[PDB]
Amino acid sequence: MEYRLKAYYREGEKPSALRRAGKLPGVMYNRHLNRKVYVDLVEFDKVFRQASIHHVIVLELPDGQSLPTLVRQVNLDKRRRRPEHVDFFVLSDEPVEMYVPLRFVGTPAGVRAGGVLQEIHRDILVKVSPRNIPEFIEVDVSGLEIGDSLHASDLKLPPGVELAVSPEETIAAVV
Amino acid sequence: ARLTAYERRKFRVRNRIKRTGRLRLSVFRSLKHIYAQIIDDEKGVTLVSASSLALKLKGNKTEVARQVGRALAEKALALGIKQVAFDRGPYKYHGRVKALAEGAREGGLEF
Amino acid sequence: TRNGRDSQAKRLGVKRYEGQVVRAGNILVRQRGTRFKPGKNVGMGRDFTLFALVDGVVEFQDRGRLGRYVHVRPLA
Amino acid sequence: MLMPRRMKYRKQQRGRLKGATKGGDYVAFGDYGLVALEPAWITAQQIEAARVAMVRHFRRGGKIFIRIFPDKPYTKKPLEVRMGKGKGNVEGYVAVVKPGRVMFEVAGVTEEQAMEALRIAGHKLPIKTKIVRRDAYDEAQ
RNA sequence: GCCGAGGUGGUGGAAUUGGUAGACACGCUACCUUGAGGUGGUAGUGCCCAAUAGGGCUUACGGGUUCAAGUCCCGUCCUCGGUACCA
RNA sequence: AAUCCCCCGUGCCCAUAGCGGCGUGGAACCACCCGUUCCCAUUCCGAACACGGAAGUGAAACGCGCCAGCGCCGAUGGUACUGGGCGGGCGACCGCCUGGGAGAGUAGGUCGGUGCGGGGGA
RNA sequence: CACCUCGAUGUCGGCUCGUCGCAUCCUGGGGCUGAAGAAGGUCCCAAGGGUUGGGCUGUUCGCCCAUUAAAGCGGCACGCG
RNA sequence: GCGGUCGCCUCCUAAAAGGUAACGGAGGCGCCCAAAGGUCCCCUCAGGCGGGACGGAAAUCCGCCGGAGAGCGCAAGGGUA
RNA sequence: GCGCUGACUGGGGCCUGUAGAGCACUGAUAGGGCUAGGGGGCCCACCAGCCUACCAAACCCUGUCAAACUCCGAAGGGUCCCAGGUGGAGCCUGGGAGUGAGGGCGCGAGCGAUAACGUCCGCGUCCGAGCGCGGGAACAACCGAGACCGCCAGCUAAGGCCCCCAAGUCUGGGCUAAGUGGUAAAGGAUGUGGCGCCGCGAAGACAGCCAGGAUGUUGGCUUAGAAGCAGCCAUCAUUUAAAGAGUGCGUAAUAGCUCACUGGUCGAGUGGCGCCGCGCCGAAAAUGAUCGGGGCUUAAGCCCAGCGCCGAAGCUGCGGGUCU
Ligand SMILES: [Mg+2]
Ligand SMILES: [Mg+2]
Ligand SMILES: [Mg+2]
Ligand SMILES: [Mg+2]
Ligand SMILES: [Mg+2]
Ligand SMILES: [Mg+2]
Ligand SMILES: [Mg+2]
Ligand SMILES: [Mg+2]
Ligand SMILES: [Mg+2]
Ligand SMILES: [Mg+2]
Ligand SMILES: [Mg+2]
Ligand SMILES: [Mg+2]
Ligand SMILES: [Mg+2]
Ligand SMILES: [Mg+2]
Ligand SMILES: [Mg+2]
Ligand SMILES: [Mg+2]
Ligand SMILES: [Mg+2]
Ligand SMILES: [Mg+2]
Ligand SMILES: [Mg+2]
Ligand SMILES: [Mg+2]
Ligand SMILES: [Mg+2]
Ligand SMILES: [Mg+2]
Ligand SMILES: [Mg+2]
Ligand SMILES: [Mg+2]
Ligand SMILES: [Mg+2]
Ligand SMILES: [Mg+2]
Ligand SMILES: [Mg+2]
Ligand SMILES: [Mg+2]
Ligand SMILES: [Mg+2]
Ligand SMILES: [Mg+2]
Ligand SMILES: [Mg+2]
Ligand SMILES: [Mg+2]
Ligand SMILES: [Mg+2]
Ligand SMILES: [Mg+2]
Ligand SMILES: [Mg+2]
Ligand SMILES: [Mg+2]
Ligand SMILES: [Mg+2]
Ligand SMILES: [Mg+2]
Ligand SMILES: [Mg+2]
Ligand SMILES: [Mg+2]
Ligand SMILES: [Mg+2]
Ligand SMILES: [Mg+2]
Ligand SMILES: [Mg+2]
Ligand SMILES: [Mg+2]
Ligand SMILES: [Mg+2]
Ligand SMILES: [Mg+2]
Ligand SMILES: [Mg+2]
Ligand SMILES: [Mg+2]
Ligand SMILES: [Mg+2]
Ligand SMILES: [Mg+2]
Ligand SMILES: [Mg+2]
Ligand SMILES: [Mg+2]
Ligand SMILES: [Mg+2]
Ligand SMILES: [Mg+2]
Ligand SMILES: [Mg+2]
Ligand SMILES: [Mg+2]
Ligand SMILES: [Mg+2]
Ligand SMILES: [Mg+2]
Ligand SMILES: [Mg+2]
Ligand SMILES: [Mg+2]
Ligand SMILES: [Mg+2]
Ligand SMILES: [Mg+2]
Ligand SMILES: [Mg+2]
Ligand SMILES: [Mg+2]
Ligand SMILES: [Mg+2]
Ligand SMILES: [Mg+2]
Ligand SMILES: [Mg+2]
Ligand SMILES: [Mg+2]
Ligand SMILES: [Mg+2]
Ligand SMILES: [Mg+2]
Ligand SMILES: [Mg+2]
Ligand SMILES: [Mg+2]
Ligand SMILES: [Mg+2]
Ligand SMILES: [Mg+2]
Ligand SMILES: [Mg+2]
Ligand SMILES: [Mg+2]
Ligand SMILES: [Mg+2]
Ligand SMILES: [Mg+2]
Ligand SMILES: [Mg+2]
Ligand SMILES: [Mg+2]
Ligand SMILES: [Mg+2]
Ligand SMILES: [Mg+2]
Ligand SMILES: [Mg+2]
Ligand SMILES: [Mg+2]
Ligand SMILES: [Mg+2]
Ligand SMILES: [Mg+2]
Ligand SMILES: [Mg+2]
Ligand SMILES: [Mg+2]
Ligand SMILES: [Mg+2]
Ligand SMILES: [Mg+2]
Ligand SMILES: [Mg+2]
Ligand SMILES: [Mg+2]
Ligand SMILES: [Mg+2]
Ligand SMILES: [Mg+2]
Ligand SMILES: [Mg+2]
Ligand SMILES: [Mg+2]
Ligand SMILES: [Mg+2]
Ligand SMILES: [Mg+2]
Ligand SMILES: [Mg+2]
Repeated sequence: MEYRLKAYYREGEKPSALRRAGKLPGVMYNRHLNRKVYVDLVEFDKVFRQASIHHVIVLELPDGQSLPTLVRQVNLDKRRRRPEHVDFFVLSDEPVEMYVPLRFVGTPAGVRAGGVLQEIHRDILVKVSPRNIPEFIEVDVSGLEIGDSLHASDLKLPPGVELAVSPEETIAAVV
Repeated sequence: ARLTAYERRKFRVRNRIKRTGRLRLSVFRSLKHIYAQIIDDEKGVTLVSASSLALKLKGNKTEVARQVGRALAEKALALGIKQVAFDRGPYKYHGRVKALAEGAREGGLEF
Repeated sequence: TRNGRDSQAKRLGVKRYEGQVVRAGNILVRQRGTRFKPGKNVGMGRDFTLFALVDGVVEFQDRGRLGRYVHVRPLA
Repeated sequence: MLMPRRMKYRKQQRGRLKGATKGGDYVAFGDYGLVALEPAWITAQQIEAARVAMVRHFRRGGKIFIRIFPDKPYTKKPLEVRMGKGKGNVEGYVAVVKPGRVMFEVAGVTEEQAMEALRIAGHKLPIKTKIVRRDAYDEAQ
């Protein structure tokens, strides 16, 4: 649930060079501040595979600090589908917006053995308090039924806060 | 419902006027009173004012108009201003709008 | 082949740019619709052609929603 | 095979292939994918042979995606003729594919299975390819 | 050997513009009719367990395409119009 | 005249000023309103336009506020592309140097700003 | 395609004389066989030599008769006036 | 040679000024209108939903929503409430 | 004749809709969702009517494409102004022309087959007319460089420095074992050198080597019999450190053998996935072979660094000519 990164500071130095030196460029920003940094590619990869804009990265970084950051965009060059720039979003005391995984729980969900699990969104956009950050979200109902649909307001929704628009959407069905 | 016969007709007649280059004798008339304003565009500035609600007069608003009509001349003609165009905006050239114009006599005019 | 046709290039466009000195007559823009609208001291002929109305210099104005304008600000 | 019905214009130039995959580009439907390493025109009849090869090696279930589509009209004279006098004539359709693009991509199957299918499917293509899984990065939206 | 079309019950052959058949026909079997027949008219009839019900197989043969193929893709054999240096 | 608040005119910027929800304003302005004699009217209608009035109402409209659901605006990094200069691959194409540097997207921002002139206030 | 040749680079086929390539028709040597043997199939090595006589047609080609270890495919200005 | 073409307008090709070729990709003109002309005054569409005898997808009518996707005699483009 | 106006350059304004990107319009388009109506399949034949395993409008998500699409939009380019710029610059008037068959290359497109020493335009360049000079083995247009004349002087450019052949068998560090270099692809491979991730492993793996293999049994189904070892299969279940009614031989259904399995020995690494550098296969044409040749293997090959030298008709020194 807790991922450590590291970091450094950028001002000059062409990203081309950093790139060459195993380091991965990137910026750090939010309502209050904005500064350019660079992580270690080999390191960052290890973290992001598991992290993945779903969980929080604390970002060490000289300055001795440890900043609460979500990753809000990853630019990867298409030719080799490897990353080439990460930008980290730092959390403060004010509800944010993010993506939360969807633990497809329950069973074949009604009419079991069998039916259609119908996987739509392994994530979901939610406006939530930076303090309480759901590790995931239980998606069960029971279940379930045949040719039904768990909209969105039917879902669990832990004591985070709420949804992010889209009151009515798929997420569930059997056909 | 975007823009209205009012707003439209307003631009239509007022846009034409602003092409000819002259000073604008803009006429706003309300239910109770009728006001008049000599404006210079490109300078975005008014030169001679003449209301009825500013001359505290009353009694038959077609006759009041003409008064604030002649009132505009006097005040204005004394500033050099002689020739002008005359707005008319949304109002048909009639009644108290026509009246004020007919009052604008004793001052440049051609109307 | 059923194709093979085309028409003579009409050499359309702006003829005087901003900050160019012109003269009453000088046509300033050749265009199809009203891509530019006649501003100060700028006439426009039956083929939508903009020309100086007086001498002076050329200046352009982008009135956004109101379109783009060519003015001939005097100096004469 | 696979052509786009109703077209504003038949016969279109050819343009170049200097691009680098508009995108794309990051997998977005399945568990695994086939990515294009080289630029090429992929023919509807090449796509159909790649699709079939998979649905076939998948017993019949299966769940392709393709993601590339032949909307470009490919012309060609009637051979035995000389230049001039009209153009090509249209003898099929192609899809334009620069590096990066994700073609096909499958889901709902094992790994040692999906990966064997994508390999087969890849042999039907005139370019070099690459098999992918799909990690966070892919979740670029 | 080369390009296009088509191969169907015992026979002739249609649906061939995308959706559930081996039509109406000629046999053949029984029936009406006749003194008995011919013709004509009913009804059975592609195949097999089927009382019917209804399972399932048919579109030259085999292999894939699609939810579905007599039809789209090919391969083999059969056939019809074509067609194969060269100065 | 100074400063300021509200309101009526009229400009300019041309969506950060817009849609929508809610709330407010009638002393004054404005509107609606009250009438259709008169000027003048509606291919029918005093709806509009127009005149004469003013009892009534801020319901409509308009003005002023608040709300970021939509709309609009939108960096910073990083790329794409590319002047110019060099390389590489059979090619299709690719890379380096030096200058310029988007688009999308992210963080955000916004439910206006201001000119002149009036009327009323302090 | 129109690059040398239009102050000329004679054009099919046959005959004659060859020579070269091997993607080998036969003969030599091999592996595999759904190779019992004999006889084949298929692939590999191998260009030393060999690779028939007739009917038809200008024909090349091809069909056919009789044979054969086999009746090889190509290049050489579709080799060679 | 046969075929096609030959002047004029629109669009692309055309590499963000102009211009730019090919038997390159696609269309159109050889008219028309005494009002489809001048001026002054008014008016604002297309659609979508709801409502309404004969009215039907669509005749005429009422309501809300509708910045132009309508219209501008005919091609296309630019333009335009 | 006028004479600082020229190309080019700096700063500033204005014009543009391409490259790129985008999907807001015009169209194209993958999947899913929700729903006009139909395919239907049908209840009726009076409303009807239920369902969607084919459509499929719009609408919503997730994805994309476009020369004749653009909500966007660089770099550049055009033009004017003010500056620099005296140049075989510019402008004006006039005398004389020749050319109006271009070609290669680079870049951007169309045609063609993402063929042509193809063809047609655009912007550049060279050959044309520099078939003069150096390099590229030889070679109009690729690299270098614009040849006034003379020199038995010097420095350089490209390219080179083992010998033919001028100058290093020069100094480091790595790579390659093919003569690769001296090449042709999809694809393929315990070649070789590096980087990395994962699985197992001193509770001791991986090679081998000892030990044992069920049992009701023929499993039943098929079926003289299939008894694992014809076949279809229901493929049991127990027990065990541990053997699947049995993977392969055997096969008058048997016998016997053997294996996936655990114990012991030995004891150390072992197995798999990627990644880069250089190589390997893929690899058959016609007269005599060859990288220009000889020849080259810690290189006389490839990559990274360096220091020197050789090298043109470029530059320099010396003298000379002619024009301005
Ligand atoms: Mg042309
Ligand atoms: Mg044109
Ligand atoms: Mg602009
Ligand atoms: Mg994208
Ligand atoms: Mg029948
Ligand atoms: Mg009888
Ligand atoms: Mg009898
Ligand atoms: Mg009888
Ligand atoms: Mg009888
Ligand atoms: Mg058939
Ligand atoms: Mg079949
Ligand atoms: Mg106001
Ligand atoms: Mg806007
Ligand atoms: Mg509002
Ligand atoms: Mg109130
Ligand atoms: Mg209000
Ligand atoms: Mg009151
Ligand atoms: Mg009152
Ligand atoms: Mg109100
Ligand atoms: Mg008000
Ligand atoms: Mg943006
Ligand atoms: Mg930027
Ligand atoms: Mg931006
Ligand atoms: Mg605010
Ligand atoms: Mg005041
Ligand atoms: Mg010639
Ligand atoms: Mg030529
Ligand atoms: Mg001669
Ligand atoms: Mg001769
Ligand atoms: Mg062979
Ligand atoms: Mg032999
Ligand atoms: Mg034998
Ligand atoms: Mg043999
Ligand atoms: Mg051989
Ligand atoms: Mg003869
Ligand atoms: Mg022969
Ligand atoms: Mg013959
Ligand atoms: Mg013979
Ligand atoms: Mg011979
Ligand atoms: Mg020949
Ligand atoms: Mg000959
Ligand atoms: Mg002779
Ligand atoms: Mg002869
Ligand atoms: Mg002719
Ligand atoms: Mg242009
Ligand atoms: Mg309507
Ligand atoms: Mg209606
Ligand atoms: Mg209705
Ligand atoms: Mg329009
Ligand atoms: Mg039109
Ligand atoms: Mg248009
Ligand atoms: Mg238009
Ligand atoms: Mg000067
Ligand atoms: Mg210039
Ligand atoms: Mg300049
Ligand atoms: Mg634009
Ligand atoms: Mg493009
Ligand atoms: Mg679109
Ligand atoms: Mg559409
Ligand atoms: Mg769809
Ligand atoms: Mg474009
Ligand atoms: Mg256009
Ligand atoms: Mg923008
Ligand atoms: Mg410039
Ligand atoms: Mg400039
Ligand atoms: Mg100067
Ligand atoms: Mg000269
Ligand atoms: Mg001259
Ligand atoms: Mg002369
Ligand atoms: Mg000529
Ligand atoms: Mg010529
Ligand atoms: Mg030319
Ligand atoms: Mg030239
Ligand atoms: Mg040229
Ligand atoms: Mg050459
Ligand atoms: Mg290049
Ligand atoms: Mg070429
Ligand atoms: Mg040429
Ligand atoms: Mg060049
Ligand atoms: Mg010449
Ligand atoms: Mg030369
Ligand atoms: Mg020259
Ligand atoms: Mg020569
Ligand atoms: Mg030479
Ligand atoms: Mg040389
Ligand atoms: Mg030379
Ligand atoms: Mg010289
Ligand atoms: Mg010299
Ligand atoms: Mg030297
Ligand atoms: Mg050098
Ligand atoms: Mg050498
Ligand atoms: Mg030497
Ligand atoms: Mg040495
Ligand atoms: Mg060394
Ligand atoms: Mg062991
Ligand atoms: Mg047993
Ligand atoms: Mg050599
Ligand atoms: Mg000298
Ligand atoms: Mg001279």
